[PDB]
Amino acid sequence: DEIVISSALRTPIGAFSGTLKDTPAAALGAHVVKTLLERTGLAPERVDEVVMGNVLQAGNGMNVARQVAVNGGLPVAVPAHTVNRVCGSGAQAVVTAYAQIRSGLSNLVIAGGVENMDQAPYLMPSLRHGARMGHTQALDALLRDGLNDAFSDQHSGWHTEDLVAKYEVSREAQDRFAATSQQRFAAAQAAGWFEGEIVPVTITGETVFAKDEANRPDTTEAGLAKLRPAFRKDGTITAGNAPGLNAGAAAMIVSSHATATELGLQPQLVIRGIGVAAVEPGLFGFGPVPAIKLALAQAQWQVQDVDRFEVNEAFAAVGLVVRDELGIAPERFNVDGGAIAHGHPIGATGAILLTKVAHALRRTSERRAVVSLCIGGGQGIALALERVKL
Amino acid sequence: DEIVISSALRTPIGAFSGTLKDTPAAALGAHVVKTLLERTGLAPERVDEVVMGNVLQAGNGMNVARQVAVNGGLPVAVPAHTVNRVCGSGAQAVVTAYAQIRSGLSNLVIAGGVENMDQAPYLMPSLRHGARMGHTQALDALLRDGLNDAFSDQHSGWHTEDLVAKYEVSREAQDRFAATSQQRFAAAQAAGWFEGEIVPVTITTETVFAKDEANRPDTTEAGLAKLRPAFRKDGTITAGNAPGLNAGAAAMIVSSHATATELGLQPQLVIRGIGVAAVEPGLFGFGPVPAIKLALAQAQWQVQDVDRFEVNEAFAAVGLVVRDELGIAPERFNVDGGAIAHGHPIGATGAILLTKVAHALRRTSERRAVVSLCIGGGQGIALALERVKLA
Amino acid sequence: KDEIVISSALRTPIGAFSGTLKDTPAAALGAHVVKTLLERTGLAPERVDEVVMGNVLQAGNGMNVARQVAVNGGLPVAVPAHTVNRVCGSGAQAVVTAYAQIRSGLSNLVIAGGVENMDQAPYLMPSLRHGARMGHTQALDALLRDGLNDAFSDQHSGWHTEDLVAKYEVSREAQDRFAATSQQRFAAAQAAGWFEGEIVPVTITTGETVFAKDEANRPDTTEAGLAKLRPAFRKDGTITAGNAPGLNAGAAAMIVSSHATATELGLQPQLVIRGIGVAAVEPGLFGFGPVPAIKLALAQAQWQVQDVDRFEVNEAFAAVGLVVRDELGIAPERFNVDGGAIAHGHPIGATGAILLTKVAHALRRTSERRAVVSLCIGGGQGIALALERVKL
Amino acid sequence: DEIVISSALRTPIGAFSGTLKDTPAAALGAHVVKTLLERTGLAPERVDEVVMGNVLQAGNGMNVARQVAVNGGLPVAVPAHTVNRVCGSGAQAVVTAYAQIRSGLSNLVIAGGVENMDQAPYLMPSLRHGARMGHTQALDALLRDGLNDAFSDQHSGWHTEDLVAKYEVSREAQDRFAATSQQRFAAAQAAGWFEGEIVPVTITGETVFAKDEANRPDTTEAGLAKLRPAFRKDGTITAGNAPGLNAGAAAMIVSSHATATELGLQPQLVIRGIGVAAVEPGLFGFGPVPAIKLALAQAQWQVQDVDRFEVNEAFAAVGLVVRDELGIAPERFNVDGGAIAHGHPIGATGAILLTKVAHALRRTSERRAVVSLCIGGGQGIALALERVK
Ligand SMILES: C=CC#CC#C/C=C/C[C@@H](O)[C@@H](O)CCCCC(=O)O
Ligand SMILES: C=CC#CC#C/C=C/C[C@@H](O)[C@@H](O)CCCCC(=O)O
Ligand SMILES: C=CC#CC#C/C=C/C[C@@H](O)[C@@H](O)CCCCC(=O)O
Ligand SMILES: C=CC#CC#C/C=C/C[C@@H](O)[C@@H](O)CCCCC(=O)O
Repeated sequence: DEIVISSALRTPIGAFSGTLKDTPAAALGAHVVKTLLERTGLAPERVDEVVMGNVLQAGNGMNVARQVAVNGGLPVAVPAHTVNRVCGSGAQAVVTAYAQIRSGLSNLVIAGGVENMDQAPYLMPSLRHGARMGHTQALDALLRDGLNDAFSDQHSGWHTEDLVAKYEVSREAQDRFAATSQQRFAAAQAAGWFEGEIVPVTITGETVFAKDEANRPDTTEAGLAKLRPAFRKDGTITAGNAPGLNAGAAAMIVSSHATATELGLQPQLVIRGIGVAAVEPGLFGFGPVPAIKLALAQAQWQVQDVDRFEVNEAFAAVGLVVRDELGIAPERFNVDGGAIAHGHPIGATGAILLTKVAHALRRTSERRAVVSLCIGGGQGIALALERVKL
Repeated sequence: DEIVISSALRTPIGAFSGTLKDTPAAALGAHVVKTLLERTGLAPERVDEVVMGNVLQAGNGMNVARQVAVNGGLPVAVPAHTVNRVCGSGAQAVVTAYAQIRSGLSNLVIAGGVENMDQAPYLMPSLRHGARMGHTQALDALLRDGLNDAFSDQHSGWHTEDLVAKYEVSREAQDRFAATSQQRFAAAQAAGWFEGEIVPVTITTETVFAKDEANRPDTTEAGLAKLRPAFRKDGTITAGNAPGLNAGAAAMIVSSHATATELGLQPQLVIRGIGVAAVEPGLFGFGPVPAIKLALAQAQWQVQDVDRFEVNEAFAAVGLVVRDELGIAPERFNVDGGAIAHGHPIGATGAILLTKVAHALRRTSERRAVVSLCIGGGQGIALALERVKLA
Repeated sequence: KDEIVISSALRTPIGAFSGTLKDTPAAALGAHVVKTLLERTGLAPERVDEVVMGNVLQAGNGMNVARQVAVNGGLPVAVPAHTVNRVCGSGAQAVVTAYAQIRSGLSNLVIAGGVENMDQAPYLMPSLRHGARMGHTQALDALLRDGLNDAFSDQHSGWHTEDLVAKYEVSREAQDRFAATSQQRFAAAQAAGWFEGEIVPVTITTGETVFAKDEANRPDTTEAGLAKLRPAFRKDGTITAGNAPGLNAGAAAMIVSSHATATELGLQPQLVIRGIGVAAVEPGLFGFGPVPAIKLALAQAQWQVQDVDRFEVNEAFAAVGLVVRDELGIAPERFNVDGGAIAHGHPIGATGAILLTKVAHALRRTSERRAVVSLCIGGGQGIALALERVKL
Repeated sequence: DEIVISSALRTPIGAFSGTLKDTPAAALGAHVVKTLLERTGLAPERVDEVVMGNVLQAGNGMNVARQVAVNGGLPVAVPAHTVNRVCGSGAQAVVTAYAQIRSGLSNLVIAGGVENMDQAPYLMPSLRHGARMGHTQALDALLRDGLNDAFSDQHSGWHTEDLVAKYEVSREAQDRFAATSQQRFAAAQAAGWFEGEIVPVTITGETVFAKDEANRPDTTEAGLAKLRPAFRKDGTITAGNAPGLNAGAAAMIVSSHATATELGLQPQLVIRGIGVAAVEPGLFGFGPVPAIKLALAQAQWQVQDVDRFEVNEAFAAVGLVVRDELGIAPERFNVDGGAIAHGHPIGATGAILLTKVAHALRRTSERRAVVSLCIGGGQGIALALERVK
């Protein structure tokens, strides 16, 4: 009755206005699901549900998860639903799957997340019943539904300056963390460490998109020191110590260990612990701390027991606060780099981080990992994960 | 370890361009949650999660469920997430809660759904990177993300004409079903049968909105026969045998029976069975049939054992196909009327139907009910529900 | 006999903002006036050399509003047409344009007027062609961007008029008195039937409604009620929704020709154009524009202010009426005698043609001999015509 | 009492999404007016009026002509108004000036036209009072207010296929006319023949925009034969035998000959005749024919007396129909190329064609020219023009 992750796969991550700008989030997910089914040879009839994270659902059409399922080639008999816990959404899909299997509602779920920030439409709140007289606003949905706090209407980056102030996170420390994320990601990418987990996407000439494109390998802390604050005049957060506005998808099979063995799957990770926590919306970057403590308590693990922490780099400041609050060794925190380098396709990111850890533990023979994401609105999600031997 | 529903409550349902047109879906949910907490006296710290259904999330701001939780007065320590299984979303929130409790992730969840179709914005897909030259479309989000099939871009009502054709559902039968829904709802409303489940909403313009406003009590099958088809030239589906574009919210506590007793709650329903099924998108109206069979199989019930079926009236045609395919007695199908009368606020409707059944079984002493909804894209959700006696 | 005359001046009633004409394009209002003008005059359509129409909010009205007015008005496709824009002066400019075409030998007979429908002005999306890229973007109300906001400052005409108020020491109390008097004079004139002769009713299909009476006026207006209103354009201002006109819709048109041409074709001339003035001033003091324009028109006519029976000066704001009246020393009883735009409305591009129409009919009724029509113009201009009644 | 054109000047013409895409039409006009005043040394107080053509007025702000005048450095005492006779607008501004001078309203007018088709906004007709339910359209103003017929809502190019059908204008003839326009324009441009009339524009790095950019010198009849019809499935009109969606401005001084001499101006052209005509909207391409006949009748000229015709290339098909109906020698029709090559910035084009002819007659010592434009909605405008020594 161990719940395991099998066949975790992801697209490469697109840059803002980059290679995936014309490819809907649901099409990215459908491509990963189609590929997962063809590579595993899993009988499509054994899929009980598709669960997908997606934050910017505006204009994506009815129920993104059902589009991912049907356009991914699954039989129309497979149900599907879409979950939204903001940046946690792609990890939430896997927690949702775990709950459905443990509760007896499902035996096997395809879970993941999708996002395409270019494909987020503009919103016209006054178009239905009229603006009447005077200028009116068209809202960028990626700000209104994705990155701005629902209570303040301030950017997540504006709020994170209060986390920076509270934990005395220097500009210099943020830029060092960001430069290190770029350097670690570039070295891992050059070593071929992401080839196994990436499903190339054909863009119609045809272009094969096979490599993460959002990263800047030549980044130095000295170069980052030159950038202007992006969110407050006297701020520390810049375009260089924050991730971009990215596109991508990831998906994986969630089942009991027995079900995976029965159907000839090769489990990658066992879910040993799950944590979901919430904090003040204004201090959302702290969310992973209580979430990780809950996941570690379920797994009966100490911080010192964990080979690697994979914590989303929503901002360098959030990575530093979570790492230092929990006393995690810098060499065991975002070992192969994070979202500052590869990008943060909101609803997909949690599924991407699970995918990275599945493949990294197999490569390194590391035994124990934690995946965690901070969540706009003041939440955190964490999974404690153990490598399954072949 | 029985999973029970306590303190199910709902707003009245707003008409399109009606009383709730300026009240965001998240504010409707927050109002229900705030009221549920004050009436139950439930310690807010005992709420482990808020799960809310919402289909038209466009322009509602970051994570509707978290807005419902925080604006409902729950501590910032209570996590929240939003689910979307289209018309099933408000029932899905309760299934999600059940799964979290049975799997040990949660002990007590506030679950429900919210929708406001007036508040759905228009979408401009070409505004980010430009239309360049030539006219461009601004899409109505309630069609693009709610009512149009994602595969065909045809209205759910257009697709339902193929269900009508396949099951030979006459225009006359659809209009009789619709007139009966209006008549049953009007009589139940006049008897005061919805007063207990409704939390009035104060609209500052202040006026108190306390009564469902979308229904048409004077409806007759003869009157409905005069209406033009809404979705196809040779169609049977009209504005009169389909629900409106409505607004509302509903929420309830989901917990083990033991947890409910421990915290001084009065359980209304025990969840005896859950069914989630999927079919051809083009025949989505059939979805409740396999879903109901799954829920009844988990409950070890036969159709004839059930006191009332509460099946969403997405169209009169869908109600008739589901009722007649399962051989349900017409007097036990949507007993107090359905969405044709009271409205279909998409993401809230499943939570509203659970709320109606919770209060109807208490009033009637009926023991066994099924709530089911068809789902755009070809799905169905069903819960088999048993009345819990007063302690 | 080579004197230039106005014949058969006619107008629609003026619609309120979000009122009876909200679904009727400006070009359709003009077409309706032209159709009626042709049937009442019996003018052979082939004798029309050109149609000139004022229109300020051209956005979304389709190619060349004047040509739509002409063709939809039932004129042969052989009749040329063009649209002029001198903002609030546009409807009077069309008549000056006609005068210049006739005096220069380009035309013998012109149908001139103006059209506007402020409800029908669309919103503009400047960022939709090439994209907003990231972050919120503005949809502009065209009636502000192209009609009422100054092109240099982007401030409302009403914001700028507060500087005219300061310079000419125009009290809030004086503005509210002027506004109350405009409402009272217009309501009395309307009730007496004094606008029935000049108005062409419009049938609106909804059932059908016959729109036959100006609807934008507020006869119950009091100085006490006006004193309670908040300043509309500056927090410590004097200009309010009550001492300014609305956002209105309407059309007017008339025949311009030599007196000899009018007689030849069996038309009944109403007015002789005795003088024309077009002037410009500081954009921020545009309300003063009529003063130099009126002086130019009076100089051409060889008239003194005291020779003029009535001044018809557009009430863009009560403040503008007061400045023009008091600067020229005009008797209050001879200034906007039958009320003005504060009461009946200001359908921008039509207003100048409406004021010429009002004066044509008022001089006939009263046997007054001499009038001046003048309008202030956003961007700092003024237009004026000195007009003499033609005897029958 | 001869009415003359002096100091005709223009910007280079921008391509669609090209160098002028961020520069408002009124700013292009202001730049030409500022340069005209510096070069002539004309006392700004001697300008009685500014008249500007502009067709896509949507979003340009209150009264484009007044913005051109004030931003061009004219005193606030100079009145200004904007005219719209669609593609004829830039020539109409000069006719308007002529009428104001002959009627005694004005002694000296700055007249011209401005257009920037990139800068034309999208329109939302349903945003004021609401779309209520169901998808709604955002209209491209350049189609709604500029290029689509107001009666049919069909593109001018769609209507011109009926002119093509009526006059049996072959695809091959249209592509030959278009290739010849490109070849003639490229050769004239390379010879420096447009340098005198062009006022360069600096766009902020900086771009110094000094040369027309919309033309395609490598155009061949063989290449044009490969293009798909743009307006009808079995049509003849393509992106290659029609002009683009362009930006530019032109302006000139209009006055009596005596006034020009008095103020030390150098007259370029005398207006000898003016024609304004109208036809069935769908066959608007024919409009120049009756308009040219009116202008020639006022000038007491025959077609054979005219050294060059400058007729707007709204479509190759329109140029061919006008040329062949009037029996004009192909070597005397759009001699230095036309809008297919250099572009058609709607409201400016008529003023641009007057500017081209002013400078071409000075260079060639040709005596007599006609400028004419077809006009959407079924109109035509023509001026008969004589070189001043
Ligand atoms: C749900 C928790 C969260 C979050 C987040 C985040 C951070 C996004 C970074 C962005 O705001 C900007 O830095 C992107 C700058 C865009 C630069 C560009 O134009 O591509
Ligand atoms: C997710 C499954 C589903 C569904 C559904 C549905 C039915 C919606 C009915 C409405 O589309 C129609 O009644 C149109 C409403 C007309 C009201 C109006 O025009 O104001
Ligand atoms: C060309 C020169 C000029 C001018 C002018 C003007 C009009 C000012 C009044 C308007 O701006 C506003 O008061 C209209 C108020 C609208 C309120 C409403 O109808 O809801
Ligand atoms: C007022 C009379 C007229 C006219 C006209 C015209 C012709 C317009 C040509 C354009 O429609 C064509 O260039 C098609 C536009 C191609 C757009 C592009 O460059 O992508």
